[PDB]
Amino acid sequence: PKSKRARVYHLIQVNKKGREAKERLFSNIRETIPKYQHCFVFSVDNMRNNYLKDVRHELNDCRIFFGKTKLMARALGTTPEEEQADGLHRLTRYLTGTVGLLFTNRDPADIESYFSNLSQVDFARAGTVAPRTVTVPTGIVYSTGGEVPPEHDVPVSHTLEPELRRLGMPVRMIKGKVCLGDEKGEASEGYTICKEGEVLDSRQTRLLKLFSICLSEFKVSLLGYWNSASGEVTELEAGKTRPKR
Amino acid sequence: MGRLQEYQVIGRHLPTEANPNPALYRMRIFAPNEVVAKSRFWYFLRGLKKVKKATGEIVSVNVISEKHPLKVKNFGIWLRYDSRSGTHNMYKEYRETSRVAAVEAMYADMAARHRARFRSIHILKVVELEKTEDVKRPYIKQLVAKNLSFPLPHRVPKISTKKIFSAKRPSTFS
RNA sequence: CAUCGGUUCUGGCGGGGGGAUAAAGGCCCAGGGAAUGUGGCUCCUCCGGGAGUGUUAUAGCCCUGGGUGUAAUACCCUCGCCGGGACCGAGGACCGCGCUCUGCAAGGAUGCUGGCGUAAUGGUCACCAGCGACCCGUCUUGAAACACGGACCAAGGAGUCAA
RNA sequence: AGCGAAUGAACUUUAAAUAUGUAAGAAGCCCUUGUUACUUAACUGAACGUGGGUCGAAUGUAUCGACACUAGUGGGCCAUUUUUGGUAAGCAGAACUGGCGAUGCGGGAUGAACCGAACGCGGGGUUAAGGUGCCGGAGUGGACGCUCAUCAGACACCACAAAAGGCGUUAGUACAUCUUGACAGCAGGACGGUGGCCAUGGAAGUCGGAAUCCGCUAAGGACUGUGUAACAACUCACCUGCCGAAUGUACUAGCCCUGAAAAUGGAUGGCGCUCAAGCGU
RNA sequence: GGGAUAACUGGCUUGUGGCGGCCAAGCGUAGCGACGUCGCUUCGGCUCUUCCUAUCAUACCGAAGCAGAAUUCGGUAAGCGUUGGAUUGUUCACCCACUAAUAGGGAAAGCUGGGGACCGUCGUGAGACAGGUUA
RNA sequence: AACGCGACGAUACUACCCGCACGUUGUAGACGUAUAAGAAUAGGCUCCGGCCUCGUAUCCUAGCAGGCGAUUCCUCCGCCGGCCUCGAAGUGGCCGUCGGUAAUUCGCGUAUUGCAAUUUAGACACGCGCGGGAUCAAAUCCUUUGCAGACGACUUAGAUGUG
Repeated sequence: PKSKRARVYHLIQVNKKGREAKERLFSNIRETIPKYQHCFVFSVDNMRNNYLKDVRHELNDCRIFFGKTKLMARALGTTPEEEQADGLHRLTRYLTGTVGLLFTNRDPADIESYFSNLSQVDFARAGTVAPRTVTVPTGIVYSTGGEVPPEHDVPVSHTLEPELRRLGMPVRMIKGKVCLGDEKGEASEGYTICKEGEVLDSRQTRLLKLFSICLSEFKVSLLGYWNSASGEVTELEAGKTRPKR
Repeated sequence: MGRLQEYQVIGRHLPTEANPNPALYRMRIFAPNEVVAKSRFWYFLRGLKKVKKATGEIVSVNVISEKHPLKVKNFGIWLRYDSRSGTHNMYKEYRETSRVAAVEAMYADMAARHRARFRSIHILKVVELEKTEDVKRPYIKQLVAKNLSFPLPHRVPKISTKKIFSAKRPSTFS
């Protein structure tokens, strides 16, 4: 009845997809399956996955699918009867959480070499364990947070004070400069964002991003792949210790 | 409303020279007595068909009694009532023991919730839901739940209205 | 107080009839079916209990037909029989209609008994109490309202006579 | 109603509701032949005569009619229904019927116009309208629901008043999303051509004008807001993971709030009443 | 000269114009149609008591480039107050100031200044009368 | 509050208090006029065993309107005192004396009010009588005062004195 919140009708250009995109996702995968010799299943567990675009450019001869796990599982067929090619249903066993498909025409050992030498530094994201303690120096806070030396750094933008203060930094504007205590840096101690070996939440993770401090690592973990010629799915290092569907 | 029984009313147009053996229409009518049952037959017929009381004849009036007045049943009633805006369709569910009990509850419920009167309500269909999963309304659905058992908190005792003065303060627990 | 008559209010009891010769129901007989699935079995299980399978087993239920069966009961309509109150007693030889006839509850109350026989019943005043209740007349008007007359009492005071 | 009958309110086989005029016997209808100054071509018609045949629906009937004589009366007000005309709204006029006038009594707290019911003096019984929380005689009666009002409501339902405002509450209708994971949330993505073109001191999605395409896509607007001198940065749209079963929108019908009020202190009749002593059956 | 008529208003009144087109949920199966937008523009003074709020001031709040000061718009509020002169030149009658401010009304009322109607006669292209009567 | 209440002082007669004797005295109305937890109602009580819809419960309840004498019983009721306790518009407890007293069972008496007629019966207040104790007062008029005043009213002073 009455006493309900008002749903906002956004004045926007892009609407929600719904059923049409799902069916489009099925068609794209099903037509891709006959064209490639191997189907790789890879895992990105708790990563930000903004670097997956660079992976697509490097692997331009391959096709990468990163959609809904359930939609991708039944597109490949989760039972022997609705399966598309031999051994595909046991590939769908690997599709459990945040995973993706990699169709390739390459040597399987070549893919392992590429994704094992690939390593990029990224931001933390909540749930990760802090490898090092980050502390902002007491005084004029800079745009890095005591990581780049202050002589080579610039002061942080003044429009970030309400955002920093909301996350819990006791800062203030002193003559247009954000300051922790006093500009001389004597009034108060520093601020400890994250401690050693402690799970960090989104509050601490957000503080790290505005300071451009990277604490996590981006890496793609291959779980297993499927050979079109043999119709046989093999097991790769990552998969033996990971929950199955 | 009142006390009702189902009535099987069969009536016909008076046989003329041109049209012997007329159509012999039939309706089921909920009425307090047989006098009202025949009146509703001709009022409904005057709307639907072109047969009037003067050129009409009541063939039979019979009482339909419920086959199992000891089995708890769920009933679904499709009715139309007219209001200041117009005529509206509504479907409602009643958990009762007889159809007459279900229809009597409907008249009370429509009067309480929409101020609808007997002259305003047309009963289009009353049906026994032959099985659960045919119950759509949540208030009936909760009564057909598995292992239903509830307490009766804050039960006011029945004291004679002529017993003005009581020595002890009453209790509302049993 | 007892026995009656007229009127009336209010309890109980014994029968008859009618529905679908009620519908249901209890106990039997023969089928079919399902779950808010009883046992049994399997998996979770924290004393506890859940999830799944399947058709009566260590519970039951639904639907159809038959028997007991012209069953009982409710409702409607009917024929009577007892009980408890209230108000009333008009008339005054016989006659009548009648019946249950040595008579009678049949064209209207008699019988038995007690206290008192005097302010006791009853009546008149004044007052209290409960309920009720505009101040008369005239005039106008469809009607009110307005307006006019009214300090009080006694006596007098107005459709008569003649043609 | 039909036009699978014809034709096309002005069509019809048939036919509503509704009032409404006339008639229903021996105080009657037809025939007949005698006359007549009427009439006809004519004993032919018409009038005047003769004879012939369960008394010709129901219900009521406390009598009907004729003549003569005698007294008081010459208005109207309101309401229903029908109808004519008009206004922003009022309203004005006709026809019938009913109430009041000459009418007491019961009820609506009160009362010209409402409901019940009409009258000698008394006793008993039963009711109508209206009522049964106390004033106050009779129920703090029974069943199912609805409603909380910062002067609710208790029968005025006309006006204020609208296609009106309510993140009050209940019932319902239609459409739509959902174990292919719907609504809400949290953790992340929100990218590339590209500071798109013009303009501007400066203008990079976000002071302005106009176009508004493609790639990667799971998805991401030549961008919804915050922000900068311009960037940067944040946010929204949209997508994914976790979570897990029901949700969303728009209407309809009830009851409740607002939907405008001045001025001595006062009114559902009063107290007062909230699973009512309010509202519907 | 005649006819109908004593006369009006009483949940009245208040802040947002009318007309025409476009749009328009519905009603309906052409017509009515709101909000918006476009087009054209007798009177004055005197008063005392009380009440109302539709608040001028004083109290408290919300908002505004509201720096301070001074304000402006709005809300709750009637507890408390709401002046002294001119009216001697002109007009839509309204200037001088003082003050915190110099708000508007109801009880609708009395003093004080400003500023009749009927016939009769003689005539009517038109009035006259010290002619008569009267609430 | 001139028809709301409290505390205190002095109260002459009348009768102020106490005891009992009655009233042809008044009572919006005796007839067992019997009964103290507090608090919650989506909780509570207890004896700590248990108990709670239910005051249709508990107490009291027999005798010439309630006699006399026993048998038998320490149970209940009442009056007085002593010690205390009760103040919101003021009482009850404990102890002691005395009086009455079916828990059981008898004997004597009831009649005649004549077949019902309020079973005149309680409490408070008021009044009339005795016999015991107790007390010996004020206000107003008047004169005066001016703290007051239309008149009343008011503040004063008049008995030996700071008149």
